Amino acid sequence: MVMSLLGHYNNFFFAAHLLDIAMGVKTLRTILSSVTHNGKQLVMTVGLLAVVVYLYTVVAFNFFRKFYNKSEDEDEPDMKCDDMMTCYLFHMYVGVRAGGGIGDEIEDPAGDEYELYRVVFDITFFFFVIVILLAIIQGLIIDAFGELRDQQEQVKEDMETKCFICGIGSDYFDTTPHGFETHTLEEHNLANYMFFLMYLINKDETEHTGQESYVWKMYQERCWDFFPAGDCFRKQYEDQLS
Amino acid sequence: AESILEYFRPYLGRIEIMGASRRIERIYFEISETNRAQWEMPQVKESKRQFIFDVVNEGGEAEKMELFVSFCEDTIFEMQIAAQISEFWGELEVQRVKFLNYLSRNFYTLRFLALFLAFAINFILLFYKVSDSPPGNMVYYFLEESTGYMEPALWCLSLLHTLVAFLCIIGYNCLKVPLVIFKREKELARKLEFDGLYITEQPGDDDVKGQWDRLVLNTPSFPSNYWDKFVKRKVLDKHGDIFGRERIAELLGMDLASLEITAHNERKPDPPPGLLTWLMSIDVKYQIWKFGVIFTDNSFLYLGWYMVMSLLGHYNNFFFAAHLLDIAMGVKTLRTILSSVTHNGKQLVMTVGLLAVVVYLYTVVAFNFFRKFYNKSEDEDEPDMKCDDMMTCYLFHMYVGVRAGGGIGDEIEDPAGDEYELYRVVFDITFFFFVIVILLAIIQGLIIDAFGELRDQQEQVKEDMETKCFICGIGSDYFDTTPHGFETHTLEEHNLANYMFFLMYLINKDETEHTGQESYVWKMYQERCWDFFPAGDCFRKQYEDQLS
Ligand SMILES: Nc1ncnc2c1ncn2[C@@H]1O[C@H](COP(=O)(O)OP(=O)(O)CP(=O)(O)O)[C@@H](O)[C@H]1O
Ligand SMILES: Nc1ncnc2c1ncn2[C@@H]1O[C@H](COP(=O)(O)OP(=O)(O)CP(=O)(O)O)[C@@H](O)[C@H]1O
Ligand SMILES: [Mg+2]
Ligand SMILES: [Zn+2]
Ligand SMILES: [Zn+2]
Repeated sequence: MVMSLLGHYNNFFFAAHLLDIAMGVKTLRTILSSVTHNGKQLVMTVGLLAVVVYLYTVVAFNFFRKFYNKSEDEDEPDMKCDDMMTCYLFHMYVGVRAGGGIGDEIEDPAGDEYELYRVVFDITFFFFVIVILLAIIQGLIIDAFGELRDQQEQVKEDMETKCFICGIGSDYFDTTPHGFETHTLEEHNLANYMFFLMYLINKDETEHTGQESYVWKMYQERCWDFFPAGDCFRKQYEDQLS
Repeated sequence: AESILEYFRPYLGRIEIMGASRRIERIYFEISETNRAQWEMPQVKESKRQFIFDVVNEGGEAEKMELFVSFCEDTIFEMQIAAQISEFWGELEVQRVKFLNYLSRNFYTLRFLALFLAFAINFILLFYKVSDSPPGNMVYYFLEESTGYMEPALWCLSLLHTLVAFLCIIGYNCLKVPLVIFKREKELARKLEFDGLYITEQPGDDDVKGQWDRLVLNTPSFPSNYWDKFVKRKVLDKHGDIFGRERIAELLGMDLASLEITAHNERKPDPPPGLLTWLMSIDVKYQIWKFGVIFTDNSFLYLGWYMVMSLLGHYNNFFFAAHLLDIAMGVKTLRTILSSVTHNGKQLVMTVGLLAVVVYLYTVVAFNFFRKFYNKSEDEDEPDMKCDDMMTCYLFHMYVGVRAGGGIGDEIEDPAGDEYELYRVVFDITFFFFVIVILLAIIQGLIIDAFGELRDQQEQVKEDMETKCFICGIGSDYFDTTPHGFETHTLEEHNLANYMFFLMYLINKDETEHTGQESYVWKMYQERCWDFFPAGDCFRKQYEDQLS
C-alpha cells in the first residue's frame, strides 16, 4: 500500500509490484524454494570467494604490480593496482565476471622475468575461482531439488504404508479383501474424529453420554489415552470372526 | 511412597544384563548429580553424535561393543580432565596453577578473539599504498588521512595477536594433549597384554609407531595416564611360562624383579629431601617420547605454524593475510561446504593428469602438422613463433587453450586456406569437444555426487537410529504392540547413559564392595569378555508368558 501510494508521485514505483505478486504463483514458488533452501551456503560461498579474491589481490600487489596497466596512450598514469582498495575493486569487478581469469585482461607474460610465476598465478586463478566455486553453487541447487523430491517421496510412501493412527501395518489388514481400505475409511477416517469433536463441542455438558462425558473429561485434562495407539477392533476380538 | 519415588527418580539407574544364568537380570544403582550435569554438556553430546555417526556409517556389526567401551573410557577421561580444570615458591606455584586453569577453561573464546584481531588487522592493512618518492627505490606508506592513529594501533593489534596465539598454544598444550597421551598409552597397554605385539611377534617394518613405542617400554614411568598400574605384572604372569621370565622382565624394564617380591623385607626406604631433586626426577626418554607424540599430532603442528606466521608478521610484510584462511576453515558450515571438494580430491588430480596428457598429445599433433598457424604477431618479418619448440608449444597450450573456453582455433590463424583446412577444422572440433565439454562436466559431477553421497549417508544414519535398538536385535515393530513401548524400551531399559553411569559406579567402587553381580561384571570387564550384553534379547521376551 505504501508503494501504491508513492506511485501516484510521477515515478517508476509501479515496476516492483510485478515482483511483489509473481511470488504468489505456486510453480514459481516451488522454483524459488530451491534457491531459498540453501541461501546460507550461498552467502558463505560469496564470503569465501571474497576472501580468495582478497588474497590473490594481495599477492598481485606484492609481486605483479607492473602488469596492471590498462592504457594504450604513452606516458600512462592509469595504474590499477597502485593501491590495495583500487586493486581489490578492479579484481572484484573484472576477474569474477571475466570467466577466464585475470591473465586475459593483464599484460602478456612473454617477458622472461617472472613468467612462470605469473603463469602459475593465472592457472590457479582460473582453476580455483571459475571451476570449483560455481560448481558448488550449481550442486547446492541440484541437491536441494533432489532433497525436495526425496522428502515428497518419503511423505507419500509413509502415507501409503502406514495407518497414521494405529501401529499396525497394511500387511495385516491386507488378509481380507480390501481390508486396508475399510480400515482407513470407516474404522479411522480422521474426519470421523473431527466430526466427533464437532459433536462434543456442540453438545452441552448437561447432555453428554457416559462415554462422551469420559472423552470430554480426558480432553479437559489434556490426556490422550483414549486413542488406540497400536490396537484395533479386529485385533482385540481376533478369536471371533468379527 | 510417591514422593520418595519422584525424589530419587533422577538418581536411580537400571540396566539389563545376562550373567551367571541363562536369564536376564536387572541391576539398580545410583547416579551422581555432577556426572549427570557433565553428561548434558554440548561438547559431550557432539562427541556422542560423532561416535554414533562413525559407528553406524563405517562400523561393522562385530566389535561394536569394543568401540563403545573405548568411547566410554574416553568420556570418563574427559570428565576427569574437566574435573581437574574445574575451579614465596608456593604462592608462585599456586598462581601458575590458577593461570593454567584459567587458560584451559577459556579456549574457544580466545580463538574467536584471535579471529577478531585478524579481521581488525586486515581492515587496517586495507589502507596501504606505494609511492616512488618518500612521504612528506619505491617506498610503501599508508595514506590513511588519520595521522598517528592506525600506524600505532596495528602495532597494539600485532602484539595482542602474538599474545593470544601464545595463550591458545599453551591452552592446547595443557588441555587436549593429555587425552591423546592416555589413548596412546591405553592402546599400547592393551596391545601388549592381549595381542603380544612385542612379546610373541614383532612389528618389524611398515610401522613408525611400532618403532617409536619401543622407547617408552623400558622407562619406569610407563603408566602415567592409564588407570591400571599393574599391566607389566599381568604380562609377566601371562607370558612367564611360554617365554623366558627373565627376557620378558628385562624387555619391560622392571629392574630387580626378585627384590620386587615382598618376601625379603630387609629395610624400609627413607624419604628424600625435595630440594633440587626435580632435576633428577624427570625421565629424559619418556619426555622425548611424549614430545615426539605431541609433534605427531596434526593440530599441534597447525598451531605451531600459526605461531610461526604470527611471529613472522612482526617483520614488516603481509604475513597476516593467510590467517584469514587459517581460521575460516573453523566455521562449521564452511567445513561442510569444503568437505565435498575434499571428498574426491584424488579423482580431481587424476582428472588434471588426464587433461595434461590430452593437451600434450594435441600439442604433439599440432607441432607435427600445424606449426605454421601458431604465429602470434601483427608486425611484418615476425620472429614470434610459439610452436617452434615442444616445451614452448606445451606452455602456450597449457596457458591459452585451457582458459580459452572455445578451443585453440579462436587464437590460432584462420583456416580459410585450402591446404589442411578440414584437418584443422576436425582438430578444433575435437579440442572443443574433448577438453571444455566433458572434462569440466566430470569435475562438476564429482562434487554433485559427493553432495548426494553425504545426503544419502546422513539419511541412512538417521533411519538406522529410528528403526533399530542399537543394543538388541529386536525391531521397533515388536515393541510397538504396547502404547509407547519403544520409547519405554529406549529410555528406561537401555538408554546407553545408563551403561555409562553403571561403568562410572563400577569404577568408583573399590573391588572390596562389588556386589556379586557387579563383581561378575567387573570380572568379565577385566577379561575383555562382552557376553554380559543381551545381544538379541530383552526382559519382555524372556518373560513373555507373564504379562510383565
Ligand atoms: N486414518 C487414516 N490413515 C491412514 N491413511 C489415511 C487415513 N485417512 C486417510 N488416509 C490416506 O489418504 C490416502 C489418500 O487420500 P488423499 O489424502 O490423497 O485425499 P485426496 O485429497 O486426493 C481426495 P480424493 O482422493 O477423493 O480425490 C489414502 O491412501 C489413505 O491411506
Ligand atoms: N539405546 C538406544 N537405542 C536406540 N535408540 C536410542 C537409544 N538411546 C537413545 N536412542 C535414540 O536416540 C534418539 C533420540 O535421541 P537424540 O539423538 O534426539 O538426543 P538429543 O541430542 O537430540 C537430546 P533432545 O532430543 O532431548 O533435545 C531416539 O530416536 C532414540 O531411538
Ligand atoms: Mg536417490
Ligand atoms: Zn488404524
Ligand atoms: Zn533393546
